[PDB]
Amino acid sequence: APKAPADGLKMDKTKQPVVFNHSTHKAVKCGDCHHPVNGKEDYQKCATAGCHDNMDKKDKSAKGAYHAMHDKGTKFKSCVGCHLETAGADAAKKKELTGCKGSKCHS
Ligand code: HEM
Ligand code: HEM
Ligand code: HEM
Ligand code: HEM
Repeated sequence: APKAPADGLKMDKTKQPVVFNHSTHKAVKCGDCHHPVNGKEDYQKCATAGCHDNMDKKDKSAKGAYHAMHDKGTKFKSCVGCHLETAGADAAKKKELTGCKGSKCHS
């Protein structure tokens, strides 16, 4: 089995880098994030060539990196999509977990 890496991982393909902590996500199954591709959970970096390697933040294809982290209605819950469900009607949690600035993802 692949092992979860250390906390403090920087996602840094963009000018708005974000820190990802596996430990705060330990209740989520690994494969919900490292989702199947060709029938096998894929543990490569999300923006690997052929994966979410389209760095145009308006792209909505399966290659759009922004889309994969921010949008609702995706085949796997995105970072923002899952956080919206988690926050519910709690506006303070919405700001913390889904805000575009001054949130836990973006300062
Ligand atoms: C579940 C226990 C689980 C495992 C196992 C796992 C592994 C894993 C690895 C090996 C990496 C490093 C990939 C690399 O080669 O750099 C990695 C990175 C990320 N993970 Fe993960 N991961 C597990 C669980 C989860 C869960 C539940 C999520 C989503 C909430 C998640 C997400 C990520 C993200 C994002 C990264 C960074 C990838 C990037 O492109 O740098 N993981 N994980
Ligand atoms: C890295 C942890 C990672 C994330 C995050 C991620 C997200 C993601 C989402 C949210 C979707 C659905 C988008 C939609 O519009 O429905 C999605 C879809 C696909 N991904 Fe992905 N993905 C991550 C990692 C990887 C890796 C490493 C690859 C390439 C091997 C990859 C590829 C794809 C493909 C292809 C799709 C479409 C799959 C389908 O069943 O339709 N992703 N990803
Ligand atoms: C997608 C790569 C992704 C990111 C980025 C992300 C970030 C994140 C942060 C910054 C926190 C706050 C705690 C910390 O600093 O680690 C946080 C918290 C929760 N998340 Fe998350 N998260 C991403 C993805 C996902 C996905 C796909 C889910 C659900 C399927 C999810 C869930 C949660 C939950 C639950 C928490 C705790 C909420 C709380 O109130 O603290 N995240 N995430
Ligand atoms: C609020 C809906 C929101 C906005 C707007 C937003 C914007 C944003 C930008 C402009 C980028 C860079 C895109 C580029 O290629 O230039 C970016 C990148 C990431 N974001 Fe974001 N973002 C918003 C909210 C959130 C939230 C609440 C999270 C965490 C749950 C989050 C996550 C991410 C991640 C991950 C990236 C990629 C980081 C990297 O690889 O550099 N965003 N976002």
